[PDB]
Amino acid sequence: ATTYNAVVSKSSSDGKTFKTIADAIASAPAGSTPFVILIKNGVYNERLTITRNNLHLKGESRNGAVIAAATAAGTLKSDGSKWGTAGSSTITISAKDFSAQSLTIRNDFDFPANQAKSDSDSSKIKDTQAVALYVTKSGDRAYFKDVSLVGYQATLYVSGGRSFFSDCRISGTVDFIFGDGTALFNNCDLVSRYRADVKSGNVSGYLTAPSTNINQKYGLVITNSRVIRESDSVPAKSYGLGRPWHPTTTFSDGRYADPNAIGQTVFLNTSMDNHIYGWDKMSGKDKNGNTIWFNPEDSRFFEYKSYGAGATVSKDRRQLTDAQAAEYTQSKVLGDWTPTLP
Ligand SMILES: COC(=O)[C@H]1O[C@H](O[C@@H]2[C@H](O)[C@@H](O)[C@H](O[C@@H]3[C@H](O)[C@@H](O)[C@@H](O[C@@H]4[C@H](O)[C@@H](O)[C@@H](O[C@@H]5[C@H](O)[C@@H](O)[C@@H](O[C@@H]6[C@H](O)[C@@H](O)[C@@H](O)O[C@@H]6C(=O)OC)O[C@@H]5C(=O)O)O[C@@H]4C(=O)O)O[C@@H]3C(=O)O)O[C@@H]2C(=O)O)[C@H](O)[C@@H](O)[C@H]1O
Repeated sequence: ATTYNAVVSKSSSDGKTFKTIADAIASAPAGSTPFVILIKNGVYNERLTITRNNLHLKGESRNGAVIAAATAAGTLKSDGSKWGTAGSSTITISAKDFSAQSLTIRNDFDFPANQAKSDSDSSKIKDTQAVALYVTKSGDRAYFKDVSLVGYQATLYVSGGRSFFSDCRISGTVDFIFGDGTALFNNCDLVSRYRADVKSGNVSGYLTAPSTNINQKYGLVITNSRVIRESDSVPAKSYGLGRPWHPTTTFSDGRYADPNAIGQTVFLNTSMDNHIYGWDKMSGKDKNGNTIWFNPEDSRFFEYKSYGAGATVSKDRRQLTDAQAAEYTQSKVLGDWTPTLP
């Protein structure tokens, strides 16, 4: 028995429906009773911020129900200020017990077109992060099933509590799954995209950039998934599995890269094509303003039973034991939360 509180559609011949997703979400009564919105096929050019608990979106199909907007971190607002990375997100989840099912969420910032612009072009953006989906510090228990997330740099920003991604597609280039959240991915395709602007022999991107606090048990956990190249033009050994993001953070003694953001990315039973070379380092600014490098060997970067041509076992790619792997079950990673759909 499944019923919808609101329906969104492009058609006026459809009937008693909302024309925008934002209107349907806003129509929800104040409170925390479940509110479920059906979104009929179409491309909805909208930016959304979810602040109501227990809100659920269901698209007609992943292929055909699309929420999309184009915003880069370096895109300017009316007051002349930049949106910033967090501010660039197409969808922002700042509530508990959110779910989205059978829909695509895109940031349509045309990264390749931007990079192709002449260096003297004033419209060429340097701050090229363009987030599709952002789960904030206020988000916990966010569930995404049969969802496609589209972007280049910084596609998925997972902060705050626990999120679960199931039967998913996520595409991107540089740090396309990043943040300090507990984010579990099961049976998703992680799609590394072609970079026309990267020279032969240089790195095209990094799947993950975790900023997991050292005291937090789980960061980014990827299980039973596929790490795939977008095309045969994506070179061998062009993508890192992860690099350690130590976010610029305001402390009592200044603003600098967080020393305690010692990120975790763990891959279990995941296929990898040969575009994967292994893990990588990442730079930030220290308390004195100097460049500081954070190394993968000092980070919580692990694999368990990877397979496919990108799945090499060396001293630079630490492996879990069977006993250690058992600590990364859904039950342990998500704790007392069982992700459920309405
Ligand atoms: C607690 O107090 C309150 O109650 C306040 O609440 C409100 O505030 C909001 C918000 O809720 C709050 O969290 C926040 O704060 C600051 C900051 O203002 C904000 O800009 C944001 O920053 C993120 C990130 O945390 C930063 O580290 C930094 O990250 C950059 C870069 O943007 C990011 O993409 C990445 O880039 C790497 C690499 O470094 C780069 O070279 C390139 O290669 O790309 C890489 C990549 O793509 O990786 C993903 O890392 C960079 C870095 O410097 O490390 O900027 C980010 C951004 O711009 O979004 O979050 C900060 C935080 O620490 O929380 O403040 C806001 C606000 O005030 O607007 C109320 O509004 C307020 O009044 C209070 O009441």
